[PDB]
Amino acid sequence: DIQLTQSPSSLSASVGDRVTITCRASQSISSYLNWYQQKPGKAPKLLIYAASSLQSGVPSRFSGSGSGTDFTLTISSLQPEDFATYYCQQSYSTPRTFGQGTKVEIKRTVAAPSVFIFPPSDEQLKSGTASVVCLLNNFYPREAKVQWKVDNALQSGNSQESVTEQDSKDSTYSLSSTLTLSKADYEKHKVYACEVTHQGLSSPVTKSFNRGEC
Amino acid sequence: EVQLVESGGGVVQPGRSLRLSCAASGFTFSIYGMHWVRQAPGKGLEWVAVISYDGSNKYYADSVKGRFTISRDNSKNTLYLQMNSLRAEDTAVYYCAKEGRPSDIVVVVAFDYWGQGTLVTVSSASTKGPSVFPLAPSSKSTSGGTAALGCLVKDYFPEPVTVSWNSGALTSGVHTFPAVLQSSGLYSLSSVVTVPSSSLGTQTYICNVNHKPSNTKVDKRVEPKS
Repeated sequence: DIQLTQSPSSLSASVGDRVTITCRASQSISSYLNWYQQKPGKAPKLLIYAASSLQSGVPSRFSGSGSGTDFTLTISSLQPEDFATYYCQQSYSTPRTFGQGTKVEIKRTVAAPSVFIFPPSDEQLKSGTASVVCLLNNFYPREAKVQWKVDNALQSGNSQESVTEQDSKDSTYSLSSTLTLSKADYEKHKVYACEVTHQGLSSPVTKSFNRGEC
Repeated sequence: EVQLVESGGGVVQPGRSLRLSCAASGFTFSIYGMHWVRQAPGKGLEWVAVISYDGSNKYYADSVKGRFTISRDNSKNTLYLQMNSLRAEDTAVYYCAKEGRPSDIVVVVAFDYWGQGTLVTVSSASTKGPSVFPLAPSSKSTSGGTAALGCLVKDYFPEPVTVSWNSGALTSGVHTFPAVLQSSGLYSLSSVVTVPSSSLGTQTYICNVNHKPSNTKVDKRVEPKS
């Protein structure tokens, strides 16, 4: 199995930037390397084949170079429709293999999240389960840390997070984290809080409530 | 124009079988090698299998060798992937892809055209409509001029669900998050929107949740608590 390692795994860039993505193969593969572009929920599209040949219909700002073990995909002037995930792919031997992909993201200014916490509705408690939702709204960059605390004790292994793609209007991220526990456990504790750490916040920000609107 | 229309996806119990189809048009199908590629939810592209123009040479990825069979019908211009003994790791969107040049042209192989993809979910979970719960902001909140509210779309199977707000008349500030898979095998999703704090008890906010695989439509009004 020929392994393809892309770098970086993601990068933030602006419209007009020169962008460079590297692909490294575990053994020499001559010029048997292709590049694909994929956008969320769409099929990949071929950009470059045989290391440096431009696929028909692909704009000339895309170019490929390299040979042997080191390959490069270059976008000479990044356009808005170029934010996407890029994959290298080797056809030197079987099985065919792919790089892990490089996500080209939109660069912008740091933005602190606005943090909101939601208690479980009484309607949900009737089913026997309680969900406590922490929302982080419109922040950048994507990296953020969410800590759940119950009666001031740091939780782990009982939450799940989900993050949106970059907003089409302001290029920010939003994140929702859900703490899940039974109604019986929810009734046995008073203080529920999520603490958010992010580059835009001088100190971590905590949103809390007391069970029963106390 | 080259077309590759795929079908045959859906939910399959673990250990069962499923046949995928890829109908080709707009090129001479029987002189082209064809491939299957898959992509697990949130993951990278992963090569699956290849079949030569005449069906004679077939090769498979290490993780599917033995279980998967690739085949073709050069009269119907259709590519097939028989998938047997499915595991949770086989859950993915499956693409078919056409080689760039006829098989008898000796060039670097590249996948110059791909099908739209068909989703295969390997799971024993039963189809279930979602429960929609309100994510209500507090009535006595004083922290800002903007408030967030939302809907918690919990315990449905399978994907996907659609969430709009006020029948689509509210799109500004709306964030519908990717679903997450819980340890019960059911999916969970949140859709939120930020609105003027002064609007909460005056403007009516309704999240519209539709889940086709169960023909379930739920309209939930989200109001402040207490």
